[PDB]
Amino acid sequence: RNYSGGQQQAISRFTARPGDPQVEELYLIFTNFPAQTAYWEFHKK
Amino acid sequence: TQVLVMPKAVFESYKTAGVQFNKLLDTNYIVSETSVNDLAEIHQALTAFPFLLPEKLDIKLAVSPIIKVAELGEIDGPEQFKMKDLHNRLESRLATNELRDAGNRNLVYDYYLYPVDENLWVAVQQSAHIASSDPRRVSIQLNHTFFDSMINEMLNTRPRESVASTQIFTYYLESC
Repeated sequence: RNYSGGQQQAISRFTARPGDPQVEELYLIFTNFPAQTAYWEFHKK
Repeated sequence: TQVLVMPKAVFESYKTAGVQFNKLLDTNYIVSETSVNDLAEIHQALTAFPFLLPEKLDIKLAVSPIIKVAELGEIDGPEQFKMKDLHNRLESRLATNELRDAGNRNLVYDYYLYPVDENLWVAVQQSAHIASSDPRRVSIQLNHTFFDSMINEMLNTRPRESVASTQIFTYYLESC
């Protein structure tokens, strides 16, 4: 039991911002699956 | 390549009958495998194709079979006079169609692209839609899946940066 002085954990500084469901779907493909990205099937989207 | 617009009825005949699509630009083959009416309808469908193709990328619209027949009828050879007789039949059948479908007037067609080699871009003229007010904009919105099909195929050989500067690429962006 420690009230006066105990552990002080770090507080996260960044808060995630909501994004557009379509930009996130395409972006995750852009970074995770860099194979179909250099084709019209992905570029058209 | 070279775009060859044909009605759905003609395209389905070619696919069902099993006509070599590769040799539809060779006058001597298409006239043997194509009826007089089909040849006239191909001419009419070419003359009703509203879009300007990317000439800067060497993509041309096919010369109609009637013109090719007319030219061969004036060139010495062993089939010249048979080709002249074919020309006369095409003109009478074409005039007969023009007098019947003149009422069509204010409509635009959906097109479907069926690529055949790198020298032939079969463009199937499908169902008509009625469009009187700004039919240019209506045609563009209707043919979304035609524009992206053309883009997908020319990006196989042409540089992406060059295709991006075409009117076909623009039409895609305007549609969506």
